[PDB]
Amino acid sequence: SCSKCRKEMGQVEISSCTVDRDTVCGCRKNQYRHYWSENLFQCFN
Repeated sequence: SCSKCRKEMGQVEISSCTVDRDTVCGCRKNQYRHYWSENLFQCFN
């Protein structure tokens, strides 16, 4: 499966899933991340 970005974490799609890379998710330029676990992060203003 390709991954989806977590809207409830405020994530946006950066790059789409290709044959050789999963979906890349991130935040907007003025935000920063908090990692709740290795994989799960949230975007804050």
